[PDB]
This record gives sequence, structure tokens and C-alpha cells, in this order.
Amino acid sequence: MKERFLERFSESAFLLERLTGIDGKILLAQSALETGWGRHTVGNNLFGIKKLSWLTFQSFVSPENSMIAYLILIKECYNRAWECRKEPEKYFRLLQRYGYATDPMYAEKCLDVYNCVE
Repeated sequence: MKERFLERFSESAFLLERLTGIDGKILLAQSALETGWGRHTVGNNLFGIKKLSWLTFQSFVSPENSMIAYLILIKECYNRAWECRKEPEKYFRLLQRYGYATDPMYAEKCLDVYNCVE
């Protein structure tokens, strides 16, 4: 359920916004998209992070850990996107351009979900 998902992870997202500067709604949008509002999460991996993502799926002790791992991944491997972490449209477009996802409409979908969160 969308509301349950947001009620479970909004605090995490906005704490990480305060800590790192990323738009917390970006975190919620991408994880909602990957997991289907939390319905399909495997191994507490909210973002579909793979074991060789440092360019199968990683498992985590907690879903929050996967959130933190995601931030490390973007900061270290998608730094151009990391610089635009307060600009959702630009951010998602950069992730797609830098091959974060193979889905040719990934950024479009992220943005639609972002608008839903918002």
C-alpha cells in the first residue's frame, strides 16, 4: 500500500535529506518504483542494488541500510547526478543517461512516481 510505504520510510528519507542534501522524495520515488510500493522487496533491498553495482541483488540487514548503500552508490559512481540531488527532473535524467537503469523510460517513471509522493 502506497500510504503504508510512505509511513514506513518517510522519516528515513527526510533524515537522509537533512544529513546529505538529497531530496528525500527522490529516495521515496525510486524505492517505490523498484519495489512496487514495498510489495516486492527482496533482502531488504529497496533500490535493486546489485553486488557488482560499483560499475545478482545485494541483501541487507534492514531496508534503511539499502537506502544508505544507495546514497554511497550515487555519490561514488554517479557523481554528476549526485551534484544535482536537489533537482529531481535533472537527477533522474542523469541517472538514465549514465546507465543506472536499462529501462528507456526510467527517468519518466521516476518523475511520475515522484509527483505521486509529492
